[PDB]
Amino acid sequence: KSRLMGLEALKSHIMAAKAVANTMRTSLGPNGLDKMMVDKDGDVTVTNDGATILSMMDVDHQIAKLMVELSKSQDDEIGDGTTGVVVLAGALLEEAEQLLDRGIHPIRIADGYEQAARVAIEHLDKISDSVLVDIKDTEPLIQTAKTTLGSKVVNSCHRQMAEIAVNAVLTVADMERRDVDFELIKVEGKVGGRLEDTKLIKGVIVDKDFSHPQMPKKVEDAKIAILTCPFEPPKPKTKHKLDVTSVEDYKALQKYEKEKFEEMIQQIKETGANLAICQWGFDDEANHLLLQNNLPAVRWVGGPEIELIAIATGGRIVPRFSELTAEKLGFAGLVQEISFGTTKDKMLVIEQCKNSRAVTIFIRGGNKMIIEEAKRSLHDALCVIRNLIRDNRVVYGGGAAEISCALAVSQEADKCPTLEQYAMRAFADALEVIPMALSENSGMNPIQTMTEVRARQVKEMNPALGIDCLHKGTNDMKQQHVIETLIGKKQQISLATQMVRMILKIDDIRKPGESEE
Amino acid sequence: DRDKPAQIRFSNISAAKAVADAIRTSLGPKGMDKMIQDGKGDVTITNDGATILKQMQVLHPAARMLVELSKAQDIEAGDGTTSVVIIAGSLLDSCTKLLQKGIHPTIISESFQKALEKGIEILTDMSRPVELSDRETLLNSATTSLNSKVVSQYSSLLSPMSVNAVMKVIDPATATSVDLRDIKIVKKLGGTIDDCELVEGLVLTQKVSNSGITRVEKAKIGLIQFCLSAPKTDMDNQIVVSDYAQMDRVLREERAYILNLVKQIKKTGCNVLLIQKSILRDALSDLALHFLNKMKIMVIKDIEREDIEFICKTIGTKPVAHIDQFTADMLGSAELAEEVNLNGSGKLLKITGCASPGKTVTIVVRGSNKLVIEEAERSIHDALCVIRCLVKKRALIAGGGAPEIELALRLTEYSRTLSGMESYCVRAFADAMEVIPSTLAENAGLNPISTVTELRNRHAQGEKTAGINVRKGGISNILEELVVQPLLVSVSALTLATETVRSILKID
Repeated sequence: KSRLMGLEALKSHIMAAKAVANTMRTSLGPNGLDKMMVDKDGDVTVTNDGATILSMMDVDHQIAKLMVELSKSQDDEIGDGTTGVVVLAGALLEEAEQLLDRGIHPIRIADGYEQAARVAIEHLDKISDSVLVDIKDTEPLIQTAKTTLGSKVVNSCHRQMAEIAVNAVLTVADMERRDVDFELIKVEGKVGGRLEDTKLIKGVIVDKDFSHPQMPKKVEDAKIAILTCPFEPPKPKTKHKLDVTSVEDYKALQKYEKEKFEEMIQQIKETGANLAICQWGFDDEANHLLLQNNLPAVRWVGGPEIELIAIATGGRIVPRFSELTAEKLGFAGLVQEISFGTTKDKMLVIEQCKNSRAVTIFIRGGNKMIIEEAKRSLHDALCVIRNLIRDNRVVYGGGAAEISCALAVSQEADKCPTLEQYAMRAFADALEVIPMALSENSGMNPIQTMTEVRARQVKEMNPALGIDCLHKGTNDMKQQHVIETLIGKKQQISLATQMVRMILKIDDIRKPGESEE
Repeated sequence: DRDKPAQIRFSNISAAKAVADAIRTSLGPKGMDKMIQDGKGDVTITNDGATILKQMQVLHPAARMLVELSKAQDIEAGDGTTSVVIIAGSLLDSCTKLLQKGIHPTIISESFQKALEKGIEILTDMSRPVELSDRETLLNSATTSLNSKVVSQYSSLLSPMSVNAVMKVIDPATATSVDLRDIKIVKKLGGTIDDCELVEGLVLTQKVSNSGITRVEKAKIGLIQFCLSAPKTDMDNQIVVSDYAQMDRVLREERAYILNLVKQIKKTGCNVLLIQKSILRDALSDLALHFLNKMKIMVIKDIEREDIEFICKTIGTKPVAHIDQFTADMLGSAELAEEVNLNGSGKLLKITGCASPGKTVTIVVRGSNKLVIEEAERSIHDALCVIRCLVKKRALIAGGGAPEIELALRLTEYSRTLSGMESYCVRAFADAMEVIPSTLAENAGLNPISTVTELRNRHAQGEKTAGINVRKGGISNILEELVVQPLLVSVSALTLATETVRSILKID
């Protein structure tokens, strides 16, 4: 191989980030442009999301792999904050290289950013450190999900999605725990729905429906049979399927499968559960016997999902048929197969209200994109909203804070005799590309755009107003309501600057080539 | 498109910028001499950018401007001509940046002489005014500036001679600009630098008299802008060339005419007669002059018609093409007209006292040899320049590139306070300052990026509590070691490059 160091890999570092960041900065925010990206599979994927662009790319260098993975943290953490943490991380390389080109040792410049990254997250802290609860936040949450839902250019009427994200996150991620929890959110949805059709179903909705319409379409409260028992082919880990080759071999195959399921559907109904949800669900033959014994019950369920009806419903667990008892049953508030107005999206709700241990957002859309549109819309809303539900901390974004952060540090730079003022400068100097690149996606002069806000930030001494993130002509982060969790505003910084630092401490590269992913 | 000009500009940019660095190697005396092959194919070793500009040069247009970059600063302050080249490439970098940023070269330009007006104030804010009316203050200061410079030995001796010759061309308490205009620097081959002397009427080349009085007091100074030779009808002579007989009667004509005009000279009269060269004439008949000094007029012959223009203005002997233009009118009245052959070699007509416009000051340069003569010539001129630096621009400032370290950080924030899309411009504008002391810090040797970072704080703190201090070449108060410069060398350096860049920015 070759050890590639000095400007050699320093290029291989500064090289990869630029191709990466730019499609992201051209896709940056709502003004960010929607990029069709087609696989080697020949499949169009339109990506205005840097993370989705990151999900779409893997660019060859180890950092370009990690940058895809970098946003995923804040994408998991904060939701929104995916694109900005990367696009600026490459701008530091621009900054830093010139700074090394200024002769400033790489570890010197490497350190000053993080060194100046304090005020970066620290100046943010001063904007809104506020905290509110669910019914309070729901207005800031929809106000933030004005931006976050609209970050996918779908917020319209979707305060429905915001408001169901309000009560979704607090349920799963408590304001007091201050621990990230999306796990008990049950992501659910189906193609063919609407953006305007979206639901938060506090219980679990199973795809399967009643085995017959002749059997009632309502199972009463509770009394659900949670079981692993075969009513169709069992499908274990490994067994080979042999069929019947004879006339005398065919007849008895029908009798036995009738004889056991009756007793089983009996015993289940005799166990006293009026919905049998079986980890191995019903064949079409078990359905009529279920109708013979006249019990409402569910067909094939995913293996762990029968646990998902054990956890979410508060029903104490019976693993299998052999153990059937009336004490441990599945619970449901109300069992209904529900059509939302698009029968293309049709679910049987196992309804949870009193004990709901998995909250279920149900998202809808006409196409695979449109759900995913609403999905990544609300999910990134969901996380910022989660961030805001724990502590409702916002800032006036889109570079209005980046300028105001660029004041202190670049100022504070020269306050210090230390070499890192140049870094601190270039630190505070690297901040402002976001409104710049935004104004470019916003289709305006990016250069005055930043300074328009600093002219404000002179006057303002605070982000409130800003430039146009929505291209709607009102220059605001305030009445335009560019409002996002100040947490995730600080998450981009620490992730961007400290990753680049770790990228910067390594100019030492053993690869067969220069940039190897 | 103007891209092709931008390319051109970038190419001009490409040319001019690498050129400015070559002087950045020579920036300061701590900056290093540069060996130069010429058409002679021989080495030329100078720390002097101005010559390195001139001496071997490319006539590339961007390079063509950069000689006048210094050559202005050459004629502006007489000094600081390295810096004005060292200020060049600093913005030339930043200007391409803005160009690379896509900033419009007008806007680039437009942002600068604007912000230049800002910087000079803060620059002047750093500055300390000295007393231009006081001869000794300047005699202390420009000396200290000479002490801030290399040339001392004669400059020490020649500081009083400079400052006095200056103080003699200082009428004003402002001391105006102290034009070197009124100064005539004369050299005499004999003598020593001690025999360099300030003379209050013009020391004139040689003297020329046949029977003419050796030294005439109260001298009416004539000038001949008229031809003393009889008109030339054949070669030089009023004769025509055919035979011996017909010409001798018009040989008689060449006779009387050259004498009469000569007679007419002393008949309207002069005690001294300025005579330019006879090549600076059509022709001047010597048989006339043979009779003209025979009229016992003190005379000089063969003087520069340009020095005449100096003589005309300084001692008030005005251009005379006519006997009528002799009365006393265009004739300077020279109290003592004599040539001094003394102190070794050389003879120079020395006007001692005169009727003269302004205070006419000529300085003799005598030296142990020609080279000794040559060496004190800058000595005065150096002093004379840092004088005409500081008398012209009153406020004194210390040298050592510190004010740049001081001004950058401020103009960066002033840029920010100015804000606007032009902030980045004025930012990059402000960002061209440290570059000069930066290379200078290497020129003394340092890491400026390490060192200038700190003075920048020092110059954030006291605005100057320290500065790159030439002997130290590093952080310390430059006012403490007294490395000092008039604002003129600074200020005169600013507008040129910026403007010249402001030029090349609009220039296609």
